[PDB]
Amino acid sequence: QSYLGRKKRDNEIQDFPAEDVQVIVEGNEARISMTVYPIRSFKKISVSLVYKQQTLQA
Amino acid sequence: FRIVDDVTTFNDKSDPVKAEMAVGEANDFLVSELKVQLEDQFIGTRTINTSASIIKDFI
Repeated sequence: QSYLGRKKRDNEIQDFPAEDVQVIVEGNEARISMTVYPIRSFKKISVSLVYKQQTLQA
Repeated sequence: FRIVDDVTTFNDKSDPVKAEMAVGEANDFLVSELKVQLEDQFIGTRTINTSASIIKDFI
């Protein structure tokens, strides 16, 4: 969690859920499972511009 | 000598605008002048948010 927190601090990753980080230890082996939302660079921006009427008074 | 009345040929006295020259004269100039002034002022201008307030102040 501390290691992933530093990555989020430096914006190397988007975010991670701390709850899903599960660690299982059995003998020599130590199974680790984690979830990470990777950082991505924008390459497409879609804009949906909608025109509408407005009524004025006074 | 004096003029008894300025009544028009239209005998329907219920409508003083048509029957009376003076009343109809004021209506014509009031309507005509308002028609010309509004066109020169507001037509062709942007429909800004304060357009309604400006038109009300002009009236």
